[PDB]
Amino acid sequence: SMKLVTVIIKPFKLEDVREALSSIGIQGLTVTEVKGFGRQKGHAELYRGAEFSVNFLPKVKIDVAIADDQLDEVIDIVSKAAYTGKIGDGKIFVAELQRVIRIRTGEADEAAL
Amino acid sequence: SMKLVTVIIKPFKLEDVREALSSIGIQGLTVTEVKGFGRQKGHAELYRGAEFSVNFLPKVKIDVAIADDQLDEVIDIVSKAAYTGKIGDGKIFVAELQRVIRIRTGEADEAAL
Amino acid sequence: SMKLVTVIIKPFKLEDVREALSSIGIQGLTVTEVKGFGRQKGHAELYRGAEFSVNFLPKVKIDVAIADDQLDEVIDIVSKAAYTGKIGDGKIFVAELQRVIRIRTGEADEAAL
Amino acid sequence: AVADKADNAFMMICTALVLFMTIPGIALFYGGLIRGKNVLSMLTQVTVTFALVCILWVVYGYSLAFGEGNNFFGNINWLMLKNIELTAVMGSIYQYIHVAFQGSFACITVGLIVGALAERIRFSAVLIFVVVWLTLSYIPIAHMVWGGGLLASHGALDFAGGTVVHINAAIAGLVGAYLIGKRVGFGKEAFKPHNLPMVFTGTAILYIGWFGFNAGSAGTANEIAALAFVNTVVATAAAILGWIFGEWALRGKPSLLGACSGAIAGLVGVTPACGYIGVGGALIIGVVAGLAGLWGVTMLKRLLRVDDPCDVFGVHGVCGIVGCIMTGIFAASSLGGVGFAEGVTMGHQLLVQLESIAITIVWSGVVAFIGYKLADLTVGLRVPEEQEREGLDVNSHGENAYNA
Amino acid sequence: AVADKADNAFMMICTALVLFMTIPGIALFYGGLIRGKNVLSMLTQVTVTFALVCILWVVYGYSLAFGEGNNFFGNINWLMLKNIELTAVMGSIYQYIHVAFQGSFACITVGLIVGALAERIRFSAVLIFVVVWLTLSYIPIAHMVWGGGLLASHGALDFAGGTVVHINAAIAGLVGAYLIGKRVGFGKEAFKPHNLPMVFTGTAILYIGWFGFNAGSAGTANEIAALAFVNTVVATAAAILGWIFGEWALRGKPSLLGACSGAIAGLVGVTPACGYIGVGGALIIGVVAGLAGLWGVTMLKRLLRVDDPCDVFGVHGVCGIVGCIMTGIFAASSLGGVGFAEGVTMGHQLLVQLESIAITIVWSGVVAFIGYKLADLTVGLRVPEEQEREGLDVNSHGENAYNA
Amino acid sequence: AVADKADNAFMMICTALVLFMTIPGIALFYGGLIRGKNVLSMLTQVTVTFALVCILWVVYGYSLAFGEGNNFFGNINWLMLKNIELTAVMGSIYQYIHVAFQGSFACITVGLIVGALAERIRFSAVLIFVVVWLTLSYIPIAHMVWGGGLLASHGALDFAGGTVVHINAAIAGLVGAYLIGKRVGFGKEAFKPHNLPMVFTGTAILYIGWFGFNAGSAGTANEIAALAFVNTVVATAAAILGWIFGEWALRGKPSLLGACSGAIAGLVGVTPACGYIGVGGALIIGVVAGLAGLWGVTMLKRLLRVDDPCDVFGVHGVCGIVGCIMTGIFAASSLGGVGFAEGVTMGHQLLVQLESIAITIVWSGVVAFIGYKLADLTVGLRVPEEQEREGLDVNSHGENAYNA
Ligand SMILES: Nc1ncnc2c1ncn2[C@@H]1O[C@H](COP(=O)(O)OP(=O)(O)O)[C@@H](O)[C@H]1O
Ligand SMILES: Nc1ncnc2c1ncn2[C@@H]1O[C@H](COP(=O)(O)OP(=O)(O)O)[C@@H](O)[C@H]1O
Ligand SMILES: Nc1ncnc2c1ncn2[C@@H]1O[C@H](COP(=O)(O)OP(=O)(O)O)[C@@H](O)[C@H]1O
Ligand SMILES: CCCCCCCCOC1O[C@H](CO)[C@@H](O)[C@H](O)[C@H]1O
Ligand SMILES: CCCCCCCCOC1O[C@H](CO)[C@@H](O)[C@H](O)[C@H]1O
Ligand SMILES: CCCCCCCCOC1O[C@H](CO)[C@@H](O)[C@H](O)[C@H]1O
Ligand SMILES: CCCCCCCCOC1O[C@H](CO)[C@@H](O)[C@H](O)[C@H]1O
Ligand SMILES: CCCCCCCCOC1O[C@H](CO)[C@@H](O)[C@H](O)[C@H]1O
Ligand SMILES: CCCCCCCCO[C@@H]1O[C@H](CO)[C@@H](O)[C@H](O)[C@H]1O
Ligand SMILES: CCCCCCCCO[C@@H]1O[C@H](CO)[C@@H](O)[C@H](O)[C@H]1O
Ligand SMILES: CCCCCCCCO[C@@H]1O[C@H](CO)[C@@H](O)[C@H](O)[C@H]1O
Ligand SMILES: CCCCCCCCO[C@@H]1O[C@H](CO)[C@@H](O)[C@H](O)[C@H]1O
Ligand SMILES: CCCCCCCCO[C@@H]1O[C@H](CO)[C@@H](O)[C@H](O)[C@H]1O
Ligand SMILES: CCCCCCCCO[C@@H]1O[C@H](CO)[C@@H](O)[C@H](O)[C@H]1O
Ligand SMILES: CCCCCCCCO[C@@H]1O[C@H](CO)[C@@H](O)[C@H](O)[C@H]1O
Ligand SMILES: CCCCCCCCO[C@@H]1O[C@H](CO)[C@@H](O)[C@H](O)[C@H]1O
Ligand SMILES: CCCCCCCCO[C@@H]1O[C@H](CO)[C@@H](O)[C@H](O)[C@H]1O
Ligand SMILES: CCCCCCCCO[C@@H]1O[C@H](CO)[C@@H](O)[C@H](O)[C@H]1O
Ligand SMILES: CCCCCCCCO[C@@H]1O[C@H](CO)[C@@H](O)[C@H](O)[C@H]1O
Ligand SMILES: CCCCCCCCO[C@@H]1O[C@H](CO)[C@@H](O)[C@H](O)[C@H]1O
Ligand SMILES: CCCCCCCCO[C@H]1O[C@H](CO)[C@@H](O)[C@H](O)[C@H]1O
Ligand SMILES: CCCCCCCCO[C@H]1O[C@H](CO)[C@@H](O)[C@H](O)[C@H]1O
Ligand SMILES: CCCCCCCCO[C@H]1O[C@H](CO)[C@@H](O)[C@H](O)[C@H]1O
Repeated sequence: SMKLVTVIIKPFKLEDVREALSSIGIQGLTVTEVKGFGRQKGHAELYRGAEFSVNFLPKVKIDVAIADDQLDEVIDIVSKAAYTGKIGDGKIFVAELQRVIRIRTGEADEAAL
Repeated sequence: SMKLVTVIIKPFKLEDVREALSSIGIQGLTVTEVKGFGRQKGHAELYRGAEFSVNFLPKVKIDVAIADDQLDEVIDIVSKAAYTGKIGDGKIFVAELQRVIRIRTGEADEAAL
Repeated sequence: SMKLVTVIIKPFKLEDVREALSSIGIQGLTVTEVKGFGRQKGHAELYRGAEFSVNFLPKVKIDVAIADDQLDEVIDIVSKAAYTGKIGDGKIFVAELQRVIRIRTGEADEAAL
Repeated sequence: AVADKADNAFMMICTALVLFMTIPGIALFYGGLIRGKNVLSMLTQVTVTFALVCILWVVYGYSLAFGEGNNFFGNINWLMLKNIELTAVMGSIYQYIHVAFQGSFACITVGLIVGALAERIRFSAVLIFVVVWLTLSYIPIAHMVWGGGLLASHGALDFAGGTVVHINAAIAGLVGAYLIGKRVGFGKEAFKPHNLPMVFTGTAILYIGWFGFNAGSAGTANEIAALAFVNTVVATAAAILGWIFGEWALRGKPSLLGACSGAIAGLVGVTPACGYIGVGGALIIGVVAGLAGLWGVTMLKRLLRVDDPCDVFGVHGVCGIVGCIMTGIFAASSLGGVGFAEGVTMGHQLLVQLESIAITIVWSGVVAFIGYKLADLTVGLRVPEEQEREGLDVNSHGENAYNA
Repeated sequence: AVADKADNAFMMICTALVLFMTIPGIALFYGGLIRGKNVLSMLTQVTVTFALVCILWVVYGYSLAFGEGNNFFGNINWLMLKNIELTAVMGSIYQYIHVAFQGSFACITVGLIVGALAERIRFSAVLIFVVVWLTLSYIPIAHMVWGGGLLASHGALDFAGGTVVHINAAIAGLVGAYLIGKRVGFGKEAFKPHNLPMVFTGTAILYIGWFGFNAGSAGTANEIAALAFVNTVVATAAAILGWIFGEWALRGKPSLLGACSGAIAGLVGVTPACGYIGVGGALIIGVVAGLAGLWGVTMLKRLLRVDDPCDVFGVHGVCGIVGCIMTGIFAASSLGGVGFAEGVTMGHQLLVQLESIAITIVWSGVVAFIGYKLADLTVGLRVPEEQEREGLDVNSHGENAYNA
Repeated sequence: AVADKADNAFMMICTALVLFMTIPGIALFYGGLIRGKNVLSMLTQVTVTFALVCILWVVYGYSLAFGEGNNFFGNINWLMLKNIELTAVMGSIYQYIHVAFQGSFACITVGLIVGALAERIRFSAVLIFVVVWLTLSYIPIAHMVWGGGLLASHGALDFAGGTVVHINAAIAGLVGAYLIGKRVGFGKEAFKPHNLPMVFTGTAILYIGWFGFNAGSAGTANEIAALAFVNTVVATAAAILGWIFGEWALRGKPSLLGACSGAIAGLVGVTPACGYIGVGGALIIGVVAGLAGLWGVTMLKRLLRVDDPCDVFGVHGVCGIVGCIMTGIFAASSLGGVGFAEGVTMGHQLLVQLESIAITIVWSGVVAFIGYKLADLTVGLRVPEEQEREGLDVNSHGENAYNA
């Protein structure tokens, strides 16, 4: 009944996604710089004689632990906020968390967030 | 019965957390530089006329795959080692791993670690 | 029936692993720069009077969401492609994904990839 | 008459120092101030405009700037430096050295402009603009001030180029920034400098090269070069402290970027003044320029509602205006300066300074407008939005700056 | 008498080169050696102390250093450079150039100190300290050695400032490091240099500017400038190899930071010596200084149990002492040097050198102690622990260096 | 006869500028072009070879290069600069300055080589190679061209070192790259430059120092220094535009690395020519060298099937050959040059240039082969594959460049 929601988005959508999450009482989260490959692909790069036709795109990955009761709303609020309609907008992944602990206090689950 | 333990901590606690893990026979793990938002928030930054009142904090994320029998001890040993008592000490997350494989040998589960 | 496959590999094996995945119809994935500790350990480093005998190794972490029907083949194709036989080749982890959504279209599961 | 080898030596080294201000000083300064996905576009724009200016200068620019002609331009007698004997002397140096030294001023002036255009300008548009603006703005203003034209004939004081360089560039940049419009994300997204140590390195190089710029404007290793050198030290130091204390007092903290910006503010302010004023004048110009720059990038920027990402106008325009005006005060003998010219009062000098400033602003502004419109009509000024989001380096240049 | 324009030219360019050593050389050198969260504090400290020193130098420092007075300080006749005619000559150059050249030495000396204080000092405390220490340590030691005071009157040899610059700074830094205490995490946490290419860039700039520092200390473009120049090349190269071979032999690998540190060790060692010794002397001083520096940052550092993050003492103090002593050997005619003064033996010169070193250490140490205590009583020397953990850039300066 | 202090001044500053080209220019240039795990190996190789060359130069190199001897080497009369009076004059400067100035050429020449060896060479092998190659290739070719030997006696024109520096280094590098073989991953893996702003910074410093290199090769601050200075500006600018327009036209985009490479191509091309040709000649040499360099790193590189990671041969070898040939055209009076020597026709000069080029290529190639074989027999040229995969910085040097 705790979920980890992972969101891979265009880096410029991060603020919009954060504001949307804070608007529903979610301000705590973790962000990672990642490199993305998919339908959207990088331009070719050239360095003197060297040609590189396969290149990653920078993306941002948000990991946010939430309660199961917030999941549908999170998905909806994040989808809207991250949306541009152009290829590469990214993905939402959802997995179960067996445990979530706040190191400082030892609180668990909803109380750890 | 394999678990992935994720720990998001203050970067200066990394060595302490590593030593605590090695002390119980856990030396293998993976570390990622991440940016954290939560109760603990970044100072304002100013660049000429530009003011930024919302800023991330650098954090370290440890991912360590373990056996289910090590979980409670890991949680306890990591919590102690990462603890400072000040806001921002971070979180432990636990999820199930369906499979863990050592690429080199093909060993699985406990034998892959 | 959706899986997240995580692969931690030597960075120079990334292209080989990508080509192997594309060869079975998997071109979409996310890559993170990570630091690894395990059986393979970093050389000592010295900076004037300061000696550092414990050092991480750079690794690449691939996260790829797939259908359950692709799992065994992915594992096999990735293991071959990432293999060097020397210590430090890395690990495959597999976890369940409860949901996978394409933000742009709202497609789910196999249709989100 | 005869070249003094001491002056030849000094002036060749001063030229290298001014060239250093562009390559790499201004490139790193602006490069660090913008985002990582756009750094190479700044470096490439500076490098390729530099090359273009160098060529246009030797083909016709030097002739039209420094040749005798009318109040507004020179002549075409020195096309490709034809008709200049290798042993020809200008002042106390070989004329060829004068060509290089003045060419280096053209280069830094143009490099300064591109900071206003950063992150959304089309590369080919910059090159077209530069050709128009160098030819019709830099060359005539240089002629008017330093090549014996209109402003010189009125006794304007501008030792090293408050008008010719700083105001001239700042206005071209400002007009550019208005015409191309605000970056996508402007009011909502965060544009932090991607690399402040890079900005500091650029600042440092600009500062060191500026001794060539200011002291070399004496044309000889004499006491006026020495005066200008010391005034450059003092004015820069005073502006750093002016800015820092303003910032610390009004915003709560002294900052690296503040200290760098103060340095530049002082260097700009003392540029017109350095060879006419005393050290107490340099100190005062410095403090004032530092505080004027701070106002320029904070309150004035908000007033203008323009996106000038590197604050070219707020520093170079504001501080160039301050410096040009203060030069007409601090040149006075009674204030430790070298003295007004025969028959000139402080009031009369201030009027001449204000007139020179006004003419520079309108002239550069009108010419810049024409250049940018030509670029817009031929190639288009602004890149498409999605190229801007991805960054100009990959889209305009096919390269990423930092590869792991 | 009359200024030689060749000397004016040389000395203005030498001054720019010394200024380059601080802005940006020493800033990047120390900046790269510390952690990323603290880089901007180092850059800001160097930049703002630089500005402060420049101002204090022209207000009173130059007068009190170089004016005629007693054994310990000069006078206040040249306050704000009043009473110095623009055409006044000092040696064979305009005095204004002498003011700038000696002011640049004050700047680098102060920049050197801050490497000892890195990562836990309060910014305002640095500024207060600098005012005290520049005024009461740098100025009197400069006067004693180069302004005709006590040590000069005893015939001390110090061509470019083994005492005035390197030992003076190193002791101020060391006392600072003892007083503020060890960084949090000191014995348990890893402090690796955050950017070694940045350290290398700083090293390179320090090296290039050092030609201005060493050769300009001749005051003229003569044969002694030439001697000093060549001795600088040789001593630096010898120290790089000395350090590298020591490191390679004793620790198993030749390192980038070792090669950079060796360069600095040689430059420091040859500073007092460069215009008095022959090239074989420079080679020997170099090798010795390189190995002495290596000892200084390894075995001596462990002995002292002090946290001097940039090893200011281990390089500048140790190598400055070595150089000052070796100058009293290698100045001998029989060893290829320029010769001892009339009536002076090697033994007598060595005693004078040791006396000069001793006086510098005590004088700087006592004054530094007073400055740091004043700072501690007014603003507090050391930042709170949590500011130190987060890093000084965000806390003292409101900026992050690298923004993605 | 008597030293001119203006020339002494100019030539000491020119020497500092050439030293700047190596420390840090070429180190950063090549350092940015390679991968992050190998950057420190490039910086350390440049720094430690620099130190070694400086020492070998003063011990015997200068004597054997510039002493009177035979067609191929000088003598050992100036070992450790013994027998050179401090007041000895060479041309119009103190001989000690000549020693330093020519020593700085030795340094940059050797620094240039290491870009060909990057990422898989053993550090100790580089040092052994350098000792052999400096002694038996650089010294005799310098003697042959500039020390009154064989090529000078035939009236070769090479003002600042198209043969002695650029071709000499490029061939040593190319032979090195063939002998050690291709990096692991060569045809399959991506080698992008790790830091293009670092490459740009190195380019800029190389450019600025090159004024010392080219203008100082006049030996005096006279009209030929002035000519060389202006030709350096023009040729560099022309090559940047040549390369950029070639790249833009043929590949679709103007690039930062293209603009930097064009700059270097022009500087190389104009090196032999700069003090013999007119400005129109410099423009043409520039455009040609720019396009020749572009060909050199694209089509020629593919033809040669060699792994020269920094394209030392494609730029320095190709453009040095172009420049050496074009010097024999553009020296003509009728083409604005200074004129052929008495009794010399264009056809005869071209033959002399081609002969000089041929001799340099074979001489350097044979000597380089011997040095690399000695290194291979003593320490082994190439590091083991797993050290190469991990990177040379950790394995050869015990350091990581960037620590978070
Ligand atoms: N199967 C996958 N597993 C993990 N990450 C993926 C997968 N497919 C795509 N991604 C990530 O999503 C990003 C966008 O994918 P893309 O196919 O380009 O756009 P869209 O999601 O709009 O179809 C990629 O850059 C990559 O980081
Ligand atoms: N709901 C969440 N999901 C994922 N990461 C989180 C969440 N809440 C906090 N974090 C991470 O934990 C870190 C500490 O959170 P914070 O609320 O500041 O401290 P504490 O855990 O001590 O209450 C954050 O910087 C962030 O990286
Ligand atoms: N228990 C673990 N949990 C998470 N990551 C691990 C674990 N053990 C190893 N790793 C990762 O796998 C990498 C390789 O481990 P190592 O033991 O060196 O090689 P091998 O997998 O070939 O035995 C490490 O660098 C680390 O990133
Ligand atoms: C500022 C650039 C615009 C002018 C370009 C045309 C220059 C030719 O204008 C001219 O040059 C001299 C002007 O005093 C005179 O010799 C002649 O009037 C005329 O030939
Ligand atoms: C080479 C052409 C130079 C002269 C261009 C004159 C045309 C002016 O261009 C214009 O000016 C305005 C800018 O305020 C725009 O808003 C108008 O839409 C546009 O007509
Ligand atoms: C080192 C700084 C401390 C001294 C500050 C006070 C300086 C004023 O001290 C003085 O200057 C000269 C000293 O020889 C003399 O003219 C007089 O004795 C005195 O007026
Ligand atoms: C290029 C380096 C190889 C030569 C090293 C040996 C140098 C000694 O060779 C010599 O020097 C002079 C040559 O003209 C002459 O004085 C003598 O022939 C001989 O003593
Ligand atoms: C100090 C020794 C220098 C002379 C070395 C001569 C030996 C040549 O070495 C060789 O040359 C070939 C390179 O094409 C290799 O392929 C051969 O295997 C090897 O015998
Ligand atoms: C030293 C330079 C001082 C210049 C002060 C200019 C004041 C600008 O003021 C303004 O300009 C804006 C356009 O940018 C307009 O939109 C505003 O209506 C107008 O108030
Ligand atoms: C922009 C307005 C500037 C006003 C000038 C104020 C400076 C003081 O005013 C003046 O300065 C000199 C006294 O030192 C006198 O020579 C002048 O006659 C007097 O006008
Ligand atoms: C030579 C100096 C030229 C000054 C040009 C001033 C152009 C003002 O332009 C105005 O700018 C405002 C701020 O963005 C906009 O809101 C207005 O729509 C626009 O017309
Ligand atoms: C010195 C001036 C430099 C001129 C740069 C040439 C820029 C050519 O750039 C081009 O212009 C066309 C017009 O939109 C486009 O259609 C082409 O795609 C594009 O290559
Ligand atoms: C060239 C300079 C040589 C100086 C050698 C000094 C030897 C220091 O030695 C020591 O200093 C420590 C304080 O730091 C004390 O705690 C130790 O008790 C004492 O042994
Ligand atoms: C710190 C101790 C240094 C001791 C000095 C050793 C140097 C050799 O000793 C000496 O050198 C010269 C011979 O070249 C002579 O002029 C001196 O008389 C002699 O003392
Ligand atoms: C002018 C030179 C001043 C030298 C000051 C020496 C101060 C020694 O101070 C000592 O340092 C030790 C090492 O950290 C500590 O353990 C001791 O408690 C402390 O008293
Ligand atoms: C040239 C000397 C520079 C002086 C810098 C002024 C530093 C003022 O700094 C301050 O000092 C007070 C005392 O603790 C604090 O309470 C204030 O919060 C703080 O602003
Ligand atoms: C300016 C320099 C021009 C040199 C052109 C050389 C053409 C090289 O050509 C080739 O060299 C290869 C070795 O690298 C061989 O393997 C090929 O067989 C041969 O065609
Ligand atoms: C590599 C081949 C270069 C061929 C040289 C072409 C240059 C034109 O040819 C020439 O140039 C001069 C006219 O300006 C005359 O002095 C020469 O006699 C003539 O040969
Ligand atoms: C002085 C200039 C020396 C030129 C040396 C040319 C050596 C050519 O060497 C050849 O290189 C080819 C390309 O990698 C290889 O395929 C061949 O096996 C090899 O023999
Ligand atoms: C100026 C020339 C520098 C010489 C550098 C000395 C390099 C010594 O390097 C060595 O050489 C041996 C031979 O393989 C190895 O066995 C040793 O492990 C290694 O230390
Ligand atoms: C002589 C000075 C000329 C000043 C020209 C000011 C041009 C700025 O005018 C503008 O340009 C755009 C239309 O082209 C509008 O979109 C901007 O909002 C407006 O500021
Ligand atoms: C003239 C030289 C004066 C040397 C002053 C040495 C001051 C170092 O003395 C110290 O300072 C702190 C107390 O303030 C202690 O905490 C340190 O452990 C101790 O080293
Ligand atoms: C005088 C010029 C000498 C040129 C020497 C060319 C040496 C390159 O010859 C080679 O070296 C290796 C064998 O040692 C082979 O593996 C390479 O494939 C081959 O190119």
